[PDB]
Amino acid sequence: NPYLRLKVRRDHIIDDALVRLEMIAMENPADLKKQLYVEFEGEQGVDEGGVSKEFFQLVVEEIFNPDIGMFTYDESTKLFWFNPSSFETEGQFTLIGIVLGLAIYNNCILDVHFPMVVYRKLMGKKGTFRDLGDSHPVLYQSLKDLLEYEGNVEDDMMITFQISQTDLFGNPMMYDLKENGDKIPITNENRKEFVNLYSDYILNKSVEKQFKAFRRGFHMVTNESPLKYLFRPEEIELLICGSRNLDFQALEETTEYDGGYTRDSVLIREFWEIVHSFTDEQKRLFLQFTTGTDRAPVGGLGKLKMIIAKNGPDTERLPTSHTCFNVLLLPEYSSKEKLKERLLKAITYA
Amino acid sequence: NPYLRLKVRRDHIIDDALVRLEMIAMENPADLKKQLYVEFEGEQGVDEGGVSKEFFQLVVEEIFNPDIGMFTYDESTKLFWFNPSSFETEGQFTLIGIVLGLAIYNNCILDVHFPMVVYRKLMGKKGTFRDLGDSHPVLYQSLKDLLEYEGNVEDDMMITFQISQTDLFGNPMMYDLKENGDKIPITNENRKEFVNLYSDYILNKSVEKQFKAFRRGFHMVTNESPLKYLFRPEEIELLICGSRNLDFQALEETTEYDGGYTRDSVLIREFWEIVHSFTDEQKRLFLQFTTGTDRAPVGGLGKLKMIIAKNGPDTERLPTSHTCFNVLLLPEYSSKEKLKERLLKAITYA
Amino acid sequence: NPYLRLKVRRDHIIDDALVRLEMIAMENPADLKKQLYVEFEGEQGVDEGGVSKEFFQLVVEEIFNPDIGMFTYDESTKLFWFNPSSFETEGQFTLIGIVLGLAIYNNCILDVHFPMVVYRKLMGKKGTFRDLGDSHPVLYQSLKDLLEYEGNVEDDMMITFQISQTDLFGNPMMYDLKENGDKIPITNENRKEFVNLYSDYILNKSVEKQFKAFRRGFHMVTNESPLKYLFRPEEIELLICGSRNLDFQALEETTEYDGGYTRDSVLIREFWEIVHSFTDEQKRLFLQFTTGTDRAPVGGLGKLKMIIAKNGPDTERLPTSHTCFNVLLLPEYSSKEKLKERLLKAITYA
Repeated sequence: NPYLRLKVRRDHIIDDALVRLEMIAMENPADLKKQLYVEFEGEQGVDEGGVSKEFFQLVVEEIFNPDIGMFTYDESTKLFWFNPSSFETEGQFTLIGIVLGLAIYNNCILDVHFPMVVYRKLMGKKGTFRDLGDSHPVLYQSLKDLLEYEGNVEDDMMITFQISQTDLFGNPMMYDLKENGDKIPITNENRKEFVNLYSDYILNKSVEKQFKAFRRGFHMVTNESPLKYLFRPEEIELLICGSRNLDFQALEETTEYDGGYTRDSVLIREFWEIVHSFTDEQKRLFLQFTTGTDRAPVGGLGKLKMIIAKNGPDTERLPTSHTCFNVLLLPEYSSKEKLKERLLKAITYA
Repeated sequence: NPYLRLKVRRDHIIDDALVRLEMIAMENPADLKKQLYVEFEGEQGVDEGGVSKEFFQLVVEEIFNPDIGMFTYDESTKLFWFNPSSFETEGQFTLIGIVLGLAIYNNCILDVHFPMVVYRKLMGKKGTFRDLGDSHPVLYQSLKDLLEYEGNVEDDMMITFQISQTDLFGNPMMYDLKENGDKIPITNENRKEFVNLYSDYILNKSVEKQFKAFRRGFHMVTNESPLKYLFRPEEIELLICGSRNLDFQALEETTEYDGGYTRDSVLIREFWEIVHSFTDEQKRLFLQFTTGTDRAPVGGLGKLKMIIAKNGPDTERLPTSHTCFNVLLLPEYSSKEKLKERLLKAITYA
Repeated sequence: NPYLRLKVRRDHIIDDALVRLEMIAMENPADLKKQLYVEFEGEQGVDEGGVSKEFFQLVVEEIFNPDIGMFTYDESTKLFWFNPSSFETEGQFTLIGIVLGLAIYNNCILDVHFPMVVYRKLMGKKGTFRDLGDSHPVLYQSLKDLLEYEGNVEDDMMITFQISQTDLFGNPMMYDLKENGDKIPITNENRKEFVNLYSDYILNKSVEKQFKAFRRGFHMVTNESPLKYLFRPEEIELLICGSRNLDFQALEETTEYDGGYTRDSVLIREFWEIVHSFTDEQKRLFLQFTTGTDRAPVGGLGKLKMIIAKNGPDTERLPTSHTCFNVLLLPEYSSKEKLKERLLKAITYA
């Protein structure tokens, strides 16, 4: 009944994960929406959610890593987008999809960055011209200009229903967006149609396969859930990435201590005095630093169950952390001022 | 055919749009589920939501203008209720119905102010006594007083089940809440029945016509994904009016500049410093001055994609704005102190 | 019949509510799906939500009172758990179950503190080992330590599938987690099963009867309407217990007065200057003093519609309040220093 249970070995997380999830989904599709328990082969210690969280961080890291070539980063927008060229990776997309779902069912928030269109497509919708704004700003401006051109296309701008599709070392791939997209020039009359097709390409046709497998994954989990009724894509984004809540009161509550600290410690009582006087940008930095993100789960920061463990006597070492357990490793410094200097330099340098 | 597309001309908005949306119902009524694209006739410009937003603003403005007689404004609650008298308007209601629908699939929040009962009736519920508290303060007090009277009603009040519905000229038309209200005095025992019948008429019967229309319209652009998963009337009010989130950081992000401003600029930085140090009260006056409201869209303020453009050298002119584009025309003043002075006076003067 | 309507006399709330609800349940049970209208006998006075609120406070208070012995309190977590030995109380559990349900539709929050496991069980999900962590902190640690032990369970912890269950005055109750738990020693191979079964019994089998009644009561008010499909139980908790918003601006708007105090009054304006400064730790206390909790309903503090009534001329008493209506009886002090000094002592003394 309850209990999902995934046993995967680091080194093969993705393969192992996938394989198990495909069987479970085959046996009881519902088991995919239950309380997740991850276990790394050969490593003991009950998963209180921290393991499952590391499981998520790890999968997310491999997938968006350029190495595997599944997504492309936009230095500009700071968002990934499927790489149309990803080949023989149906399984990984199926997995990153499953994981996004599992992440929604366990109050776990991933640090993923897709353009609104990825969620919009996950809502069964087609990417359109307006959607081009976030995914491909550059391209969108051109189509915008072309659209808003006052002169006479054709004789001015000589373009057809053919478009380029390069690969790493150039080599465009003159794709026809329409039957004979060679001799059908773009006119102040085609442009409208040209743009909507150029847009349907890029956002949809261009990336099916990769995206088809991606949704299949998200759907093995989100099938039959309040997701079918969500309105805007931001709602799915909130479910996956978290809100921008900022309690800290509540975060202070539910904050446990290990290594001999306890709620009453000059170092702890000082920590909070400091943290609360923090500016929000600083509070969000601390969060990134101690957790995988700067956002909050469903219920707020208090649901993060942070742990401030001692990490040596006074020193100069910067406080470190384990973002999968939300554990702040804090060396018991001699002064509030030192704690403050050392904490700020630690989270701003991250 | 991406987009819904509404080609309408100012100086004939409500009609035209009603005529298109209607016809869009006479054919593949699916389109209503798509992404709205408004186009004012004559005017050339790609709708990136700014034209659409204006469509909404202008519409909402007329529909609630006393002139068109569809709604009445409660000077005190600053809310609007349906007008039992507006007949021959059973299409203009079906219109805001659509507009409210559309506004939910667009993260464009409206400037609609309905007493909770409207949303309650939309979720499919009957209006009751308690609802009068906001929709009819004064009426509610009278009925609350009737029920709470400690003396002997009948031996103290000359009222029966025949209540009046009065003109705009002082002419009353008797209306019987029950079989033969003329006789049949209200007693300490009927008063409840009386209050319940007087409330049912006024919140349900008296405006069945205009509401049903409003319901249909809302129903035309959202069907199937009802307010299922929305348990409180308040949840629907947010979808249409935004939350009271006030992120600002994030609003600072996503903010673009124009006319030579850029993220770096003494003025632009003095602005943020100022805006950030703004009391929440002020912060709300500014969203209202720059956007059509003090509320926030799904996803926080950052989704406003606000724009701040330079508007000539240090003047005395107070800044200005095009709410439908979230653009803040800011004169390149000669000082951070002058910016704050002119800005505040401008946001408080609107 | 607009409302549910529970006419009950104090001194007999649990009993009267139960009888009336048992009648409403028999006759058109529909009433169970209408907004609650409470009437304390012999106390004429429209229930504007105030009465309902008091009714909840009294019911929750009585039901979670150590006297009736239905729930047990954990002083570490400050949470309540079902008492497995709460024998002839099947009707009370239903009542408190019916309350939580109404809470879901009332923008009035119940200050009920349950381990997240309760709300998962309400969604028809069985509790799990991880779930204990909150309901049974110490038992959990044991089982965890049991599972993490690197030694040799048997010749180290000598234990079996027979656990010990006590009653008010010691005297365990050797419950067999398995067939003849007597002679099946827990080993490094059993413990997983031992721990599952132990976690199962406790959260599920152990409270079966009492929780079944509880769930039923909840179910009576929340039929079909998903709540069963929500992604996270915390979503059910929020609806019932409120979030942690702290608008105050907004709480200042919507705030009404009585007994002379008009929106404008040096004493009134002096009030907002004090509160608006304050610390959001004091602001949490103040909120706890005037209303039940420091949490806000759907929408924010503004929804609380707090009332500031003048409680006689300048005295030396501490301002007082009726939490059921979020009413702060404020004596018209001789300055804000009095005001500010009196209030601060009140909220930190009540």
